[PDB]
Amino acid sequence: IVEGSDAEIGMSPWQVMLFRKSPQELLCGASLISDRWVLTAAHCLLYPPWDKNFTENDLLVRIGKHSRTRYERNIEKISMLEKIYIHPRYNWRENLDRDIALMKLKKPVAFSDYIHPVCLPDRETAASLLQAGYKGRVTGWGNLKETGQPSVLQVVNLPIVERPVCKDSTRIRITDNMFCAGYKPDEGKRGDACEGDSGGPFVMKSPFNNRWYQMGIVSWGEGCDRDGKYGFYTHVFRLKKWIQKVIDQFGE
Amino acid sequence: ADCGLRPLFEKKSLEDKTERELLESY
DNA sequence: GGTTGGGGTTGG
DNA sequence: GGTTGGTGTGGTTGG
Ligand SMILES: *[PH](O)(O)OCCCOc1cccc2c(OCCCOP(=O)(O)OCCCOc3cccc4c(O)cccc34)cccc12
Ligand SMILES: *[PH](O)(O)OCCCOc1cccc2c(OCCCOP(=O)(O)OCCCOc3cccc4c(O)cccc34)cccc12
Ligand SMILES: *C[C@@](*)(O)[C@H](CCCNC(N)=[NH2+])NC(=O)[C@@H]1CCCN1C(=O)[C@H](N)Cc1ccccc1
Ligand SMILES: *[C@@H]1O[C@H](CO)[C@@H](O[C@@H]2O[C@H](CO)[C@@H](O)[C@H](O)[C@H]2NC(C)=O)[C@H](O)[C@H]1NC(C)=O
Ligand SMILES: [K+]
Ligand SMILES: [K+]
Repeated sequence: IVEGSDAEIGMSPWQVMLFRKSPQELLCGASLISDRWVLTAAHCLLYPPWDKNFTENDLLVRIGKHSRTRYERNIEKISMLEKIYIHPRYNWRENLDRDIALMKLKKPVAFSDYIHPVCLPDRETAASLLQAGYKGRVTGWGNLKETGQPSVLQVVNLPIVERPVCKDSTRIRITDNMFCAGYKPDEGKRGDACEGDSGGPFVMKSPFNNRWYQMGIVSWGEGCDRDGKYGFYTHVFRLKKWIQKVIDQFGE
Repeated sequence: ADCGLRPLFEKKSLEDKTERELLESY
């Protein structure tokens, strides 16, 4: 996260670190959404152009962490993956459209002060909250500067941008399944998501019911924190019907 | 059910240092 | 067919 | 101590 700052303890209890087993390294962010379900970005698991193709067998999720490296004793929980569910319409050739995946844990994680699931939005929530200028909050252990590696979870607050501006910003083709967010070049304040931050949630707090909703997923962006450049985020609601269908079918 | 509320913030009637900034942009 | 087999965990 | 114990130099882990 560029231009961020350290998370407060328990500030982002839904944050999930996606960790490959060997060589032991951080891959991506992710978010706890139930006690058995973690939501990430697809490209974290399957990006052929980078020869990236991971199996449930290959990875761990670490839940409730604050420090990037250290093993939090009596804080962090470590889950095993039972089933990756990459989106059937996920396009990795064109423009990372539908960059989303659902992971089911072998065993439910027990919630604590540090571990807690975020909410997913509905028509009303998405409708009243996804307007341009409205700010959300991006979290991760990714790169501080474009080339990073903080030793502690990072937070930045970024405003939703309107689709016209998103378009003119990149040569890459946009779909409706994406929103861009970030500061315009005259706006004096800056910040962005970066490499290592994918899968991580874009949350907003509701003024109605006082809850945190995951509206997005760090997906992509050319560079980190360039002027006139904006980070792009998977549109969590527009895929919610799939998220629900999946969980309804392979849960209960 | 329980989702969206933090054991160390919402549930203890405390806010984080920056969440106001989010609420002010509505 | 396709970034892929015969609506769908899924657009056209 | 800490977001957490306790001979364990570390440890599944820094300072
Ligand atoms: P959007 O606006 O892009 O939607 C465009 C519609 C394109 O839809 C299809 C394109 C290709 C194939 C199919 C389809 O294939 C099913 C498997 C083939 O089995 P079949 O028995 O259906 O094949 C019959 C062959 C005869 O060809 C046609 C049949 C019907 C209609 C047309 C047509 O209008 C033009 C040319 C040929 C045929 C299933 C569903 C949709 C599409
Ligand atoms: P970064 O660069 O800050 O870390 C470099 C290494 C620092 O190492 C330690 C710092 C603080 C604590 C400990 C440690 O704590 C566990 C023991 C708690 O106390 P005790 O019962 O073991 O001993 C009583 C107090 C001893 O105090 C000191 C001992 C040695 C040196 C100094 C000193 O130079 C200044 C003040 C006090 C003491 C365990 C291991 C390492 C560190
Ligand atoms: C995988 C994630 O860690 C990472 C997040 C991007 C952060 N950028 C900003 N500014 N928010 N995503 C990527 O690196 C993805 C994965 C594949 C390529 N990619 C990119 O973002 C490219 N830089 C741009 C791109 C290339 C191909 C298709 C879509 C976008
Ligand atoms: C990514 O890897 C998986 C498994 O390693 C590939 O899955 C196919 O199905 C089984 C796994 O049950 C494998 O043993 C086969 O080698 C794969 N078969 C096919 C259809 O070739 C999957 O195809 C890989 N994805 C890529 C490279 O796109
Ligand atoms: K088809
Ligand atoms: K210690």
